[PDB]
Amino acid sequence: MIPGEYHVKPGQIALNTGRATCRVVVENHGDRPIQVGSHYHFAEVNPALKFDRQQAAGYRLNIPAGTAVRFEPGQKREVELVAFAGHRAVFGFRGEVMGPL
Amino acid sequence: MIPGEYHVKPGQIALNTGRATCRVVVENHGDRPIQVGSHYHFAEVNPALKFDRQQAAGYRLNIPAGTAVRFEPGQKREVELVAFAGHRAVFGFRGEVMGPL
Amino acid sequence: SNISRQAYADMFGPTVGDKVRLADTELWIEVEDDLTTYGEEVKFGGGKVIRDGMGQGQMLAADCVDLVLTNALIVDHWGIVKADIGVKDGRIFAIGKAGNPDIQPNVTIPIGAATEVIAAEGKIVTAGGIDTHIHWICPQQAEEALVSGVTTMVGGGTGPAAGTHATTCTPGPWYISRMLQAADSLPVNIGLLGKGNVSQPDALREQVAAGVIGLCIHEDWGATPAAIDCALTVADEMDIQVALHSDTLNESGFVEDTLAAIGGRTIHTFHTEGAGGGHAPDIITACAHPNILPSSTNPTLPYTLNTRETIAAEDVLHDLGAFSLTSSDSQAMGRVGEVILRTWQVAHRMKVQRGALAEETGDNDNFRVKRYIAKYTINPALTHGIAHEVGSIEVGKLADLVVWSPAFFGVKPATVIKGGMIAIAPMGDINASIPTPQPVHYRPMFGALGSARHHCRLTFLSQAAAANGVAERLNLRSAIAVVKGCRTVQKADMVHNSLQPNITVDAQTYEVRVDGELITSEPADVLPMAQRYFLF
Amino acid sequence: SNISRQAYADMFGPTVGDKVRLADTELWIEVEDDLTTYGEEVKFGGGKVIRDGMGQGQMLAADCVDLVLTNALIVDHWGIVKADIGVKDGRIFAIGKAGNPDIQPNVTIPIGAATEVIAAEGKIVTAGGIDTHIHWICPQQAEEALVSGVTTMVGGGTGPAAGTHATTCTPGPWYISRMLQAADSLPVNIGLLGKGNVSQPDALREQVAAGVIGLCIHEDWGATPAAIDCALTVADEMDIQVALHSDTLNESGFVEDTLAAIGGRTIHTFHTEGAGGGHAPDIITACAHPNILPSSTNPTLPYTLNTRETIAAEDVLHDLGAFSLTSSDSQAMGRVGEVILRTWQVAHRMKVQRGALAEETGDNDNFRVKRYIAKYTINPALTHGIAHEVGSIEVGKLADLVVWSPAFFGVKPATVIKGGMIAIAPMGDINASIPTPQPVHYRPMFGALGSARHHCRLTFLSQAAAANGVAERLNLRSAIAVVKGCRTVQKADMVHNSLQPNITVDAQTYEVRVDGELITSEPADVLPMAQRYFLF
Amino acid sequence: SNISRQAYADMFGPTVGDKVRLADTELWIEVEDDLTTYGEEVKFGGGKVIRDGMGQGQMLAADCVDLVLTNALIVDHWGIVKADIGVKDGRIFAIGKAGNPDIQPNVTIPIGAATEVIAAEGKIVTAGGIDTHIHWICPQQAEEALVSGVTTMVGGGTGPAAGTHATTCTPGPWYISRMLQAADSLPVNIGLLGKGNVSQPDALREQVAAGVIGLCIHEDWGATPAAIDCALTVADEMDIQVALHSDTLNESGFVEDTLAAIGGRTIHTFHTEGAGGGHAPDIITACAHPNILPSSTNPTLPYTLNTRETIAAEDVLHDLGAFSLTSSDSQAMGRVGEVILRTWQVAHRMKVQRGALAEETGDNDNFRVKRYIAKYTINPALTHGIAHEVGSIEVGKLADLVVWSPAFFGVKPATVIKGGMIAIAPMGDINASIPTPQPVHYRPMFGALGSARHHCRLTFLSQAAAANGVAERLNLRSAIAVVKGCRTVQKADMVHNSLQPNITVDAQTYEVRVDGELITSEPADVLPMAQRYFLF
Amino acid sequence: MELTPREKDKLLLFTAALVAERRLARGLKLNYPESVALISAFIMEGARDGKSVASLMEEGRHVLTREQVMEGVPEMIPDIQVEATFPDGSKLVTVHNPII
Amino acid sequence: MELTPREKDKLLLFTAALVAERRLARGLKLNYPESVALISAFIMEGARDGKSVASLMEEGRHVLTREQVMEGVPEMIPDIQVEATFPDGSKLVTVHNPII
Repeated sequence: MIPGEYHVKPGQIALNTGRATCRVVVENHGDRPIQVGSHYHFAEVNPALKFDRQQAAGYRLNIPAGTAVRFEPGQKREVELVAFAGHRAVFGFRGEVMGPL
Repeated sequence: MIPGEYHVKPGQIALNTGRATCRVVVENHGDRPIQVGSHYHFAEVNPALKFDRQQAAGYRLNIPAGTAVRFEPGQKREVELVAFAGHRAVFGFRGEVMGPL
Repeated sequence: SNISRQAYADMFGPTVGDKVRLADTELWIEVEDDLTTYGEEVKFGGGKVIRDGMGQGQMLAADCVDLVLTNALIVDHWGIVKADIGVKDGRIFAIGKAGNPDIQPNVTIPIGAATEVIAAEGKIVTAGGIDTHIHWICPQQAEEALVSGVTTMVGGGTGPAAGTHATTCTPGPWYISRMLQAADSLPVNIGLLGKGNVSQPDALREQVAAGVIGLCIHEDWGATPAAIDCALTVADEMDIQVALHSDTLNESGFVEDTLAAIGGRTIHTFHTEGAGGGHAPDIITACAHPNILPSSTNPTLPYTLNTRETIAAEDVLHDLGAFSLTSSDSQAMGRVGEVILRTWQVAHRMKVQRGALAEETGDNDNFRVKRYIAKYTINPALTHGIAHEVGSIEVGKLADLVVWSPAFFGVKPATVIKGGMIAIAPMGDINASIPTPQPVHYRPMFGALGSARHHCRLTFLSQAAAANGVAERLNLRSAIAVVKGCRTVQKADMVHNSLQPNITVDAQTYEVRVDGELITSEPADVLPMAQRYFLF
Repeated sequence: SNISRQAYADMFGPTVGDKVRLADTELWIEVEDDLTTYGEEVKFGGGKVIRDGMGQGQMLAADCVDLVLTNALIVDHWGIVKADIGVKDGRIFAIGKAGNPDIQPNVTIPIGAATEVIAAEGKIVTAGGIDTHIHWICPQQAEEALVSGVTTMVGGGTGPAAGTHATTCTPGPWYISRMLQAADSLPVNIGLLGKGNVSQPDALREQVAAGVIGLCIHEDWGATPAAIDCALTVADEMDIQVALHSDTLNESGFVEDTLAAIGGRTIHTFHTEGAGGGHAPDIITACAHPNILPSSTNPTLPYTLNTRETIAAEDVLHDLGAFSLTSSDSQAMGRVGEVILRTWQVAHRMKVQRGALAEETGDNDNFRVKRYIAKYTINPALTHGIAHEVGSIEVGKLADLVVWSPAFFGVKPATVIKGGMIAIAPMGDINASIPTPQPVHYRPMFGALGSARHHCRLTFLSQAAAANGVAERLNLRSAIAVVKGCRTVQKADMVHNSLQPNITVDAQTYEVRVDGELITSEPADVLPMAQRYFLF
Repeated sequence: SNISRQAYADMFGPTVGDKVRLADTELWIEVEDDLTTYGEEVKFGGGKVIRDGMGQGQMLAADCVDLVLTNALIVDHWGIVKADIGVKDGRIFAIGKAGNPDIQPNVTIPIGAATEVIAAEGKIVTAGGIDTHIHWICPQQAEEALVSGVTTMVGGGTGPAAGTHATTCTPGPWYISRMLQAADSLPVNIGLLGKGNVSQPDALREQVAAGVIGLCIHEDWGATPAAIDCALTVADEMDIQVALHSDTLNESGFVEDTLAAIGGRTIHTFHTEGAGGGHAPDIITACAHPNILPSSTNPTLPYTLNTRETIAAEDVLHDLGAFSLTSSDSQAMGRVGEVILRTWQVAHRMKVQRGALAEETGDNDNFRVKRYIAKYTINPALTHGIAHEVGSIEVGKLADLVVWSPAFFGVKPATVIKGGMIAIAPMGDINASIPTPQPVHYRPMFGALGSARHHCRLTFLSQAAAANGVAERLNLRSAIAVVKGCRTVQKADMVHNSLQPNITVDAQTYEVRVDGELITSEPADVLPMAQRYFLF
Repeated sequence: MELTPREKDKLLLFTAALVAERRLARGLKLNYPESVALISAFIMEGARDGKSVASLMEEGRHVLTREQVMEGVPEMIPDIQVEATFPDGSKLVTVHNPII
Repeated sequence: MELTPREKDKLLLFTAALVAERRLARGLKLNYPESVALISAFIMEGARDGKSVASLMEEGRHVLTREQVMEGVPEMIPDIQVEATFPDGSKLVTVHNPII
């Protein structure tokens, strides 16, 4: 007996199903580490991260909401992105779009 | 080490410098003791104190501010007075002047 | 991508299919529905979802909620579901999927610059309780009740005086006006009951016109057929409720005479079980009538070793839905901070003894949980005509919410929200670098302060008092709500508690029977929500 | 039928002839009169008298009292009688026989649907005390005083500052206005005293116009003949009282010079005994003058082992009625919660040492009790011109009442009523099924809350401040009362304390003599109302 | 006559030349000037100077101060001098020589019948502290802060909610209005910060129009270049301040990108050291910029054994004046009651380790004391545009003063004055004959009560909110002050803390260097103002 | 003494712990609030003694064991935090899984 | 019990002293608040016992010595005052220079 204990049924959850995704190799060319969040507009991340910014347009990390991916200085890795939805209007970040698309 | 301790430089302080003073012999002719404060108009003290009230006009005790002089019944002593300043207007006390001088 | 269910539950709280134990009881709930879109859950914190251009939009204040409770496990009379709760203007705006419509799908609760966040992932959220059996013996009672999760208190009194010690009555215009003014200082919604014991109508009309939302007929002031009939007549014309504590001495007649005086008119019976008052000893038979809205108090809930026949029956009649409300009877045979706590103790004991209810579906206690929670939330609200303002988590209603950690459900709240602002909550060392260091104890928050309090609480008035401008005359500072629909409610309207059983009592042996079958239960030696949580 | 006197006393409290011991003192009171009609006493509870059609009538609110204190044993300057007390509109309506005129005889206090009940059978009821020697050093003093049974506090201060620590003065218009605003937050009646030490009239008039009901002349600000004369001149034209704490140093003259400056004008002398201030050491001679209204403080009451000639004399001068008031001199040589307590300790010690007073009739201490209770109730009220509002249990007066159980008389009150509502009272466990379980301690009630408080308390203003619209300008929320008759009161007006003895003091030996006879008393080693009641 | 310096110091406090140790630290101050006229010092008490016709004049209220603090040792950014302080209308009237012009010379602060007295001889008097990094997690924080000597609190929050736990933001119009109303109940000056994390200008303008005096940009809501630029644009047009807690994850760029987004515009950087937030790990380089007004929090002040490179550097950068403000970051990585206390601990540690500052003159720590006191008084005031109302002891400013006994300087205040009235102070037994008997602990005074409180506190509004009539609409009861000059302040304006050093950080080793020289300090094992003063 | 609100608040903790301490002495299995009070006060006295944060973070885990508290109690307390005045000012002590 | 505010207030002092008492037992040199609490409670119990003001004014000076408190503490306490109910009512006990 454990007060307020959970009895989670076993299995897995598929996230962001039914959405366009794409993989991208990203290399951190900076001297300081960089961490990107799940819903950040990938095409507007820290300029020190070198990758095909054009392909990542309107995409975000395909990871559980609230988590993040870290890139140590000089690190290189392939990440998977998932397309934004809703109105697909980007406002904020580095201010590169500030409108739909 | 003593929290909040003072380090008073040695020496003395001269009080009420540059002001007219006069000494007066005062005898307490009362049965009960009398205590006079530093800024009380001497000429208007307890009538039981016998002295030249005329000379003490517009004068107060030349003692550190806040202190006092006690006169036991039948006591006789010489005190030093210092002249009032500011506008030299006396209001209150026994109500003998109630105006300038 | 993909995430396992366990990792998912630890991150966003449990989802459809997962079961959660309520405190240390044997009751288990199962998430029936989850309104989220997997992978699009809003979460707050460094590098999380609720940030500019991401989970937070660009909309002006008018187009987004003021407060959002993320990933909440709702337990209400209508369902046990997982969802985000939106609060706007101090009222429940929506129950759905919060976020930014610019990048997220299915967003029904928009989050913008003006949105505050309360993280409810892993917590259970419920409506604020409603106690309709309060003796205003002391003002310290409102805090005790608020801390337990009760956000509305209906009752009567003037302080520690003989009349108030014995009955829930605020005698007359002067004291009524005085208590209405004093109410502005209390952090809970309030509605007063006047002295309904009189055989002259005008003497009652004056009280209703002064501000009371009901009339309490108590035997100490004389619960005679003449007084009962008089109070019900006025109730019928002014749309206010009548609360009865019948003649225990059988002085003017037996229970059947009382019921006859009532004449099939709507009425709320106090201590329908008998213990704390009522025609000795068959007042309990009232729960078989359509016009009777019955309640039991907490000092008898549940039948334990130190608390006999009617006491054992009460717990069962509650489990069957024959008794619709649970109240306290504060400081006059009941405990103000234990109404919610005791309701679940009974539910536990009944699960243990009687097993699953005939209405239960699935391997959970979901139905029994909905039937019991309705007893101290929605049903009290319907009985007193305030269900349009409070009573449940439904849109348009005052946001009186209570957040609970599963291990402390029903016992000690994590957050108590009044009309949109946190009013009280556990708080650690004030000088600490975080709010969690010991000693942690309940302390008043901004929702309980001066003008903010007034704006987040309601003083309920009768329609007449409202029309007469009582609020402007007394210069009441809090918001006002009017009661309505007290005469049209009946047993059948009591959510999940509309049973009208063929119940009988033996005048001699005091045994209670339902359809000839004997009703009874065994006294418990050890109960949950007890020694494991309290210091004293 | 017939009932024995013992059974009768246990049921309705003692009646004519019965004696009651006050706490653990040697003082005994005897019921002089009983206003009831035997067999028609009103009593509240299940199956009792106060019920619809029986002890409770059918009259509308306007024709019945709001609150009724049943079977009370009143102890007031005018008598020690048994009666029901009726309270209407926050004021004392009547002292007589409560009930329903439809079936009971001799009913003068009608009880109807709008009547609340406080059971006072077996209890002693008194007026609220009045302390006129308050240093407003901290606001926590009003609660301490309220708990002891003092409902009105007159004095001055601005908080913990040197000026206030030493004197009861609220210096000037700004601080006066500030203290008037702060007063709305306190559960006692309040009236301020300004700084009366000035030889320019306009400087005093401004203060009176700002709101003070008196001027305190204290030696620390300079109690010179010029200042004294100036304050008394303004007092005479504005109808406010002057409180003096004379020149101890004999700096401007001896006591005879002070008395000469006073010029036979009305004045209240603080610490007339000398200990806490006044011309060393014969200020005590003032009690022989017609225009002098003398008081003593509590730290010297009574002359005990750890507290000399004047201290011994004080207790006797009180017993003889030469000293008319007892006050505290709160946190500056006196105890705010011990004014009442110490008054009775002196009365006890004097009974023990001097026996019966020359005015005593019967085998009781009734007269000595009336003389001493007047010291902290009616006399302070007359001295400050507020006797039209408070001070005693008389019709038309503000209902500031204190209920006491005989075992705790003078020490710990059962109920403290302010303007018609209970303000503070002992209260047990808030979550208990009854209000009596431990821990029982004093807690604020509804009469002490926000707007209800304002309506049940009075802020006293000088006639000038009232005319100038000070209340509307400062936006004061509490009720207002104006003072009047401060210049026309004299020693002869002091109820049961008008003795002007030929008293002398020896400048050397400090011995006090009345008519040549030496006045003195012995220090007590053990007093009542002490270690038996207090935890610390 | 003549008096020795020691006797003089014991009587009136120290004079020119005398040194005083601050609590149990190694810091020593020396009286630089004394504004008195030897032999004419005002002193209060029996037979002292402040009495009618003597040290007290005959002038009407309009021509004399309301309160006078006699013989005070002032420690302010402009000097460490001895003088009398005059307070009139709740504002600092003069700093000079108090007394009666009729008999005393050089009187600049006239004392009359309307003058209250606070004896400050032997005490040190300072301005009230200003904390500009408050998370409104609970209302109990204002008392904790008031007791420590902080009289103004700027920050944001809505209570114990996730958003407030993490950031100093009051999200939107509704919560802003709610917090403004709740502020009337608190005994400190208050100004709110809204959520500045948005890329749509109108969403920010609404908040400023609702009442916030600033916008907090915190990384948890997304501190992106787009949001930063948007908040600074609106700040520039509405004359409000922006408080930044930069992107620690380097998600949108490094510190240089943040600085670039700022575009040389005025901004207050939170935790410029890095520990509690900011671009990991070179946010510290910001202190080299002219438009940056930097602050450090207290949990890192000073670098001790249990608290690394940046932490050691912070203490030095403070000693050099590169960091201008010290704040708390209440209950979210900082201690609300320790801002002042920790500022002096750093000063002590720096004296011990680095010796005298290059600016020091004489054998005292006067300059280091002025540089450090400015950090929590005047500089925070200039940074937020409220320096016209509070921040220092200068004429025309709100009289928010703190009185300290030298042994308890920086730790436990003798008196805390708010707008002219004592708000809180140590107070002994309420029932005692004096206010000094134990138990002595901090208790609210008259300046903290109802209407008096409102009159002695200020709610700061943005110019827009003020124009829109927000105060009249919300029915705010306290005095109002408007902010101005937040955009024109720069590093050079920070009193005694305007250093812009050529500072560098090593991305790998995290070492801080100033002009190539390595900056560092050693962790202390034992600090002053710690175990010697606190019970726990 | 000039006790501030925080010192007075810690007095509540000290007293709460006094209750727990006596109950443990009687041999009772402690409940949720008793356990927190007991371990919290332990740490406060450790700081008073001058022990370091690091030492206490370890010692705090050996005050009570799983067999000395009621069932479920160990899991209701994933950590215990308390601040006290050490010789070098106030510090935050966090004890993870104090009961094992 | 009907505890008034003053009785409840003295309970704060009693508890404060309980803390001091235990620390002294451990052999710690007491600080400012601990010293005041300890000597103050001592006097309160003296009055409860019925000792006279005079006796306590003397006994109060022998509770703690200079070697039992922290440096500077003796000078931070020029006197200690406390009131308690003696057999003959409340009295004020003042102990001058309690620590020597």
